[PDB]
Amino acid sequence: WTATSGSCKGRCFELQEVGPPDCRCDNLCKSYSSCCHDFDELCLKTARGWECTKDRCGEVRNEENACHCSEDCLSRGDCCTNYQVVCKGESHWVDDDCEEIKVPECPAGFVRPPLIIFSVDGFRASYMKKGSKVMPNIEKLRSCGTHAPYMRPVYPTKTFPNLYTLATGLYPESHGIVGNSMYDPVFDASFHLRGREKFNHRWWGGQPLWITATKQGVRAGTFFWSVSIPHERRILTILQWLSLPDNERPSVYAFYSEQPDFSGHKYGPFGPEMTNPLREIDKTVGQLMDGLKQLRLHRCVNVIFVGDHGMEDVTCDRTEFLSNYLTNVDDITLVPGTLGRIRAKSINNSKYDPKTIIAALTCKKPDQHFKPYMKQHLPKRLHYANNRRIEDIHLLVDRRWHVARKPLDVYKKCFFQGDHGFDNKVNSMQTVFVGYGPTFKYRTKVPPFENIELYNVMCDLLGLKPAPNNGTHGSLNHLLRTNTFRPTMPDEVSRPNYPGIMYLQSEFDLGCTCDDKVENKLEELNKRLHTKGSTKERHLLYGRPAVLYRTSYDILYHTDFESGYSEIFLMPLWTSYTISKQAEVSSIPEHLTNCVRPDVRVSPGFSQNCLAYKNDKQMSYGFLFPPYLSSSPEAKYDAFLVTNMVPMYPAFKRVWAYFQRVLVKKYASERNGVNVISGPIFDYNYDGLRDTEDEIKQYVEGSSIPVPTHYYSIITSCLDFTQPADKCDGPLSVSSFILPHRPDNDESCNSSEDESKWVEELMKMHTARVRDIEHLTGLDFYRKTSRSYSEILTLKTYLHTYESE
Ligand SMILES: *[C@@H]1O[C@H](CO)[C@@H](O[C@@H]2O[C@H](CO)[C@@H](O[C@@H]3O[C@H](CO[C@H]4O[C@H](CO)[C@@H](O)[C@H](O[C@H]5O[C@H](CO)[C@@H](O)[C@H](O)[C@@H]5O[C@H]5O[C@H](CO)[C@@H](O)[C@H](O)[C@@H]5O)[C@@H]4O)[C@@H](O)[C@H](O[C@H]4O[C@H](CO)[C@@H](O)[C@H](O)[C@@H]4O[C@H]4O[C@H](CO)[C@@H](O)[C@H](O)[C@@H]4O)[C@@H]3O)[C@H](O)[C@H]2NC(C)=O)[C@H](O)[C@H]1NC(C)=O
Ligand SMILES: O=C(N[C@@H]1COC2(C1)CN(C(=O)OCc1cc(Cl)cc(Cl)c1)C2)c1ccc2nn[nH]c2c1
Ligand SMILES: [Ca+2]
Ligand SMILES: [Ca+2]
Ligand code: NA
Ligand code: NA
Ligand SMILES: [Zn+2]
Repeated sequence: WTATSGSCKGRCFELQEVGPPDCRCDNLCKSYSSCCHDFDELCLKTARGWECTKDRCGEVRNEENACHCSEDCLSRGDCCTNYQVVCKGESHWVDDDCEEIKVPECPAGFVRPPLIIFSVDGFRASYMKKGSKVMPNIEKLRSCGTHAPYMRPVYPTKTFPNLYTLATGLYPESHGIVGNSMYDPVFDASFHLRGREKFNHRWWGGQPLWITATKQGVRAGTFFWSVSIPHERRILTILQWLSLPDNERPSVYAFYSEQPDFSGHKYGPFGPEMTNPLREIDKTVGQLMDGLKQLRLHRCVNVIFVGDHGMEDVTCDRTEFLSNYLTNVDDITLVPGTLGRIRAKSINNSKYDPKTIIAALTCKKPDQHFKPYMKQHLPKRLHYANNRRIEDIHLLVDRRWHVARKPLDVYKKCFFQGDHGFDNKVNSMQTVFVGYGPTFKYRTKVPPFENIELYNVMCDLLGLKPAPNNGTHGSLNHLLRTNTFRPTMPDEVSRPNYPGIMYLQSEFDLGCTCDDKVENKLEELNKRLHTKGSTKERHLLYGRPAVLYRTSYDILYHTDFESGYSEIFLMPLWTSYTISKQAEVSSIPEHLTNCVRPDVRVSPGFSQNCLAYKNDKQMSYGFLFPPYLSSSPEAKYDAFLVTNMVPMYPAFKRVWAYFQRVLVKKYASERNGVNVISGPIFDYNYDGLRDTEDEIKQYVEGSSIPVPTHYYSIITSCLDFTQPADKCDGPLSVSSFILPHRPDNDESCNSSEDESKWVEELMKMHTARVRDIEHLTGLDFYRKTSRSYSEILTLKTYLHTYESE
């Protein structure tokens, strides 16, 4: 119940929301069906439209008009945005030369440059170039301020997951808005775009920017706008708020446009009908900037122009139907479209079985346009598993396609020609970022970055401490002229042991064998040198990784590689080695095929054993430093140390052996040498964070050797590839991956073919940031370089995407 009989007189677009049942006059009252009886009359005036004309200049003020052109309007803060242009001979902002904003030029009483976020739904990154001729205001923001060629959204590339990630710095699995539609089994409640459940605060986790600001004494404009409030009135409302007295005036504002998404769904991303929505968005930017110029705020405010996601061509005919795969299609509930999520239709059905649904959906049709995953097996870069609102079965849908349960869902719900939601590395899904103002840099292009990083920067622009989030604070310092955040590197928590030779061969009873008992002061001194770290500068290029939790581990040196060996997990946490352009690949010699060698530096009690592998009929082993890339026949023996062994399913060994035997040398040839750090990851609770010992669900049978859920590698070289990776004077270049350690290759439909036809495709799908590996391992990389720490933070957030230009 709302008592709509109160009045909006002097309350139009009030910032503080009044509680039930008193009627509202805020920018969201329409959405709650709660506005006072006279809200339209008083607050949504439209008389005489939105632009001053010559005959209106100096008019007698008529309070009925949508905006004003009377002499008093600047002091009232309610002129039409073109008032000074029409009536006072001023230029449009877009027609002025751009001139660097070296310091804020703000009116007296301004404590800080305000921030205005101008968000555009469905604005695909390539519109910035492809539509530039019809968007002169946006093109001036872009060219004169700071811009990226694109900004990467979060998955799924849907509206509310992205907007709320922009507002919070959090992945959707952490803020809880994991789709535009959701079921929460704990609440037993459903979130939909239509209706009231979506306003309940229990959906919305983390701390959005307007709450962060308010708690720290910085006032905020309200971020959401009811759909019926026209854009011209939104801009005029912002400009009016900006004319409030100092103590009442907000410092952060948001404008939202439902375009170009609205038309992109109807006409496709490049439909000829798309030009007009781009022109109309540009005209709105023009109104805001002209309005700021009138207020003498155009060299005071920071403006961010940012989208939520892009738009792909998708039509009704490119739909896969689960009814062509599943016998039991009526026993499942599907959340459909550009991603699929499956759960049981009834929790009382004991015939429901996820394993049989997955198998029925796996590589069943030659050109199949979606792939099923248990959520924990999704690429870790999507960070899309750790929330009870994310169903266990996920379908990753190919770009340009939909999935649906039955054909009748698609015609009894072609209309649409565009959609979004796909994998956030897909080029069509990328969106836009421009920052313009005194705090942003002038005429500066920055590399693409992820939208999870923006919250921290918005906090920096407002002098706020960000709530805990998934950005890496400092990684976007290069966007900013001032207000940079200068983090310190985390402190190392565990220091390593450096063991020398402490055990005789006969103390070991590991069930291992090696044909190495075939045997010089010219060469004995040299091998002792290698075991003390004489080659370490070659193989450990950026310092040893820091271990940021409490544990017991040893540094182990060798001719060709260095490692951090965990006494708790019985294997390395990391193994580091450099492969030059000139390196040669060799075979594992016949006499050494099954060779494993006790490491006389590490106790039998803290070693793996070969008997456990012999007895575990499902599990084999591989090596982290590859024997194929040994520097000499004699150095090759080090590669067979029991301290370089890790557990690997035979199916996974196909992937790993091809990476090590073929791809590392290919990368060194292409990049002029590479430094590789490889290791295990344990994330059995799929939270994206390093497991403790007591979270491990699987061991090599009969033993205490834990089985990794994934194996990672970080592959670094010189950005200037004219310099070899081990003699690089300047910035670095990195690519990394986190491969799932699975007992089959069912994810790769072509895995019966030679590894040359499918392995690298798998690796690309599981591309990762170094920061993703940091979270998963509790390690901190690149501690000793010649680079600034913020530059290193940017490097650690880099994702190599393998998408075309
Ligand atoms: C991305 O960045 C974010 C933000 O930094 C990272 O997420 C943080 O990660 C922490 C570890 O997973 C987590 O810390 C836990 O906090 C618990 C208290 O949580 C509440 O309070 C906070 C602070 O206000 C609040 O933000 C929380 O909000 C979450 O939960 C509500 C639902 O109630 C959601 O609306 C909201 O969206 C958010 O959900 C997300 O996080 C939760 C986990 O909290 C997930 O379950 C969701 O699926 C979703 O992802 C909460 O309201 C605290 O209770 C925990 O402490 C337990 O564990 C420690 C182990 O050290 C132990 O000392 C304690 O005793 C305790 O154990 C006891 O409980 C266990 C489970 O019940 C039980 O097994 C034991 O036997 C014990 O009884 C823990 O400290 C922190 O909350 C989140 N924050 C957010 C916002 O998500 C995220 O990790 C980053 N991601 C990556 C990949 O880097
Ligand atoms: O636009 C859609 N839905 C409605 C219309 O407007 C909304 C919900 C109100 N809100 C708002 O004013 O946003 C301000 C803001 C800025 C930041 Cl930077 C951060 C935040 Cl959190 C909010 C967005 C929609 C729905 C379904 C779809 N399916 N496909 N495409 C779809 C689009
Ligand atoms: Ca959207
Ligand atoms: Ca974990
Ligand atoms: Na075995
Ligand atoms: Na396969
Ligand atoms: Zn949309």
